[PDB]
Amino acid sequence: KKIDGRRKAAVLLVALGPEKAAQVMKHLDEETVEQLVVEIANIGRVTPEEKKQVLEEFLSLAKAKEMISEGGIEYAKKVLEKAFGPERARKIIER
Amino acid sequence: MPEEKELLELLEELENIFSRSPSDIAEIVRLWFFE
Repeated sequence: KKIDGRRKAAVLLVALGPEKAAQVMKHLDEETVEQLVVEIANIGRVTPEEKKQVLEEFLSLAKAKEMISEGGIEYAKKVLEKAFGPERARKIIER
Repeated sequence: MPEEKELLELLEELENIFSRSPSDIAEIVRLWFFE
């Protein structure tokens, strides 16, 4: 459930697949790349929950720099249905 | 497979980010790996 930051980076690059991971790694220096390939090489099995957790945190971080302009309704819809399911969500916001 | 459906959704967003800027992904890789 609590994932070390080195494993998070390895899970993300495995999830990208080799052609896209290699392109990402060209933005990193030689010594960083060598440590990352060692973490990737010993990553073992990735659980579905690890993968989903890493991807969720990654997306939040990547959008941090982005200016937001509305879109709040779709955002609230996803929050409500993940938190409570759509049938309960309908009643929370009041029939 | 509902759980699989939301995984493909997350992967699609990841793909979209990649096609816009691989360097934004590298930045988060850096952040994570060094603590």
